[PDB]
Amino acid sequence: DNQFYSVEVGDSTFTVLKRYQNLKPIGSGAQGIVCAAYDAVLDRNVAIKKLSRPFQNQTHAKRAYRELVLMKCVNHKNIISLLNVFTPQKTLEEFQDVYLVMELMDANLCQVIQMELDHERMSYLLYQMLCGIKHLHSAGIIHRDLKPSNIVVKSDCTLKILDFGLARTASFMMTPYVVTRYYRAPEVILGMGYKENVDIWSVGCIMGEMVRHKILFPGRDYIDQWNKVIEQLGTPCPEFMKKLQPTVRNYVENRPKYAGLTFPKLFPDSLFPADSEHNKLKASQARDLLSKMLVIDPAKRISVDDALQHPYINVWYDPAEVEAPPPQKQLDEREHTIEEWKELIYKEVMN
Ligand SMILES: O=C(C1CC1)N1CCC[C@@H](Nc2nccc(-n3c(-c4ccc5ccccc5c4)nc4ccc(O)cc43)n2)C1
Repeated sequence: DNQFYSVEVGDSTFTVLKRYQNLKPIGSGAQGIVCAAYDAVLDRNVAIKKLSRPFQNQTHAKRAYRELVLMKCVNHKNIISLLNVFTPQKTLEEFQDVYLVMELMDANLCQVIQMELDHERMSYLLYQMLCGIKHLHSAGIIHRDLKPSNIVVKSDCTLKILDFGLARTASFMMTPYVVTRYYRAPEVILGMGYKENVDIWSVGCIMGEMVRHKILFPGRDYIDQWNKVIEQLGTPCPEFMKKLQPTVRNYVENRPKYAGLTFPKLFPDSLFPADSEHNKLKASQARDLLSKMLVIDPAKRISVDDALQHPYINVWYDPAEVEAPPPQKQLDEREHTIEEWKELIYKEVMN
């Protein structure tokens, strides 16, 4: 008797529970292959991610393992919640692939970013991102790699964050696909040490992109990225420098210097809906929030709690959403061989 069946979806073979029907490709990345399906048991649409041999290297394995643990711990409407996890393989020795199942969402945030969005929708997306991030922070999870390609939305403007970011302590992979680094905070770009509001920078980069319809800080690498940051925002204050490693400090203290543009210049009125007094006011509040999120120095950048209190955002504020109970192992960050990772991942899948 077989609980599973196989179909080719794109280049990949999906071996899934028979409950999951009519599989359609969504995409394939370096760390997962994704499809839409109908779930005949739940009578609803789902998304399924296949992790192929996630134990194949330390980078794949640490991420897969950590994400599986965290998914089972967190509990919040703006963060991925796992409907099901399974492997078609019957023992540890035969163990190859992991399938993760969640509610089917409608769009990636990249797609949403390209749309002309009203202030109601923009502020509501941002509010939800902040709730998701608050929830993670309350469990001691600091993301540090939030980006629109890992955020999904429904037609009713509801939002979910799909991943849990960088390894707290944290190498290499023979990948064809590059990592998107444009939404990373200065403290990540410059290896600085960080607190909760490292994630505010990324939210600011998303918000600014929603307005500008261009990636705020593009670059081939961190060098290019930092240049794009300083010319727009200017060279940080001496106090910021002191918190840099002597080697990065030399490099930063020595770049072609910049005063940086004001936020009205960075995001002109022509970019904002300003056809009604309501929209003119919202344009002003949006730029104020932006000016507080895109602050190079973390000591001067707004916190998650204060962003949630900002008038652009606070119209949505709800204690049940903002102040939900924290997620519930303590040794997460480790180093292992292929064979050790294989068993760690296998036992988590099997419970
Ligand atoms: O074109 C389609 C479908 C009609 C073919 N779309 C448009 C984009 C959103 C799709 N729905 C969806 N929902 C949830 C996650 C997800 N998803 C997932 C995904 C999917 C399933 C997951 C299950 C467990 C843990 C994480 C999971 C992550 N990865 C994605 C990467 C890129 C991406 O655009 C979406 C990703 N994607 C549906």
